[PDB]
Amino acid sequence: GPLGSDHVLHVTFPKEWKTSDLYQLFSAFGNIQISWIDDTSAFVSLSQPEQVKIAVNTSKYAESYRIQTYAEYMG
Ligand SMILES: C[n+]1cn([C@@H]2O[C@H](COP(=O)(O)OP(=O)(O)OP(=O)(O)O)[C@@H](O)[C@H]2O)c2nc(N)[nH]c(=O)c21
Repeated sequence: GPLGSDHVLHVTFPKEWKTSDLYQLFSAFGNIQISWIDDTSAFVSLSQPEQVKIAVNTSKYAESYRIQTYAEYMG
């Protein structure tokens, strides 16, 4: 939630495309939801892992090491 960012994007494509094409196109992402606009366009919402935030968060589970952002290091 803080570990993944939610995005909505706009996609234009050929009329011949189906749901599966958009799922394939965005397969690098999580929680993909298509909101069709018309024959050749859709909004797509998705979740993108935030690898830096995840590395920081995961460090809390280890006593031996801690990762923090430069901002947290300051504050
Ligand atoms: C499923 N689908 C929907 N559209 C466009 O979106 C309009 C309404 O889409 P719809 O009534 O077929 O599904 P809806 O979006 O309501 O619900 P969903 O299937 O659960 O997402 C259609 O009139 C088309 O213009 C689509 N357009 C293309 N090109 N390919 C598709 O597979 C497709």
